Amino acid sequence: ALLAFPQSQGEMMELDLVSLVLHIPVISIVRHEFPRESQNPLHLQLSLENSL
Amino acid sequence: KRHGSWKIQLNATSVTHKPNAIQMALSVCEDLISSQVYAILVSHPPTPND
Repeated sequence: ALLAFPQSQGEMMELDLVSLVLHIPVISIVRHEFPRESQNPLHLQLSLENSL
Repeated sequence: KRHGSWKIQLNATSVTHKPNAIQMALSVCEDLISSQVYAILVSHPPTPND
């Protein structure tokens, strides 16, 4: 499993690409839920602060 | 040319479709977003169903 704390869209895209290429589970925790239309199930985004 | 707007300038940018989904996102982000363009047209792929 991969743990990350991305802060920008580019970091999230790089993490998703790395997870897809390496075929491994990757989870990144962000302060806010960044919208993403990617259908890749190997990349997970964790919203530390959920919607009010 | 047919519009009477003076403060609005029309610029045309052409971006070919990369034949790979892995590199499609990078090409789209490097060119389309970097140009600060308004709206993006989606075109059908050459394949009948993709």
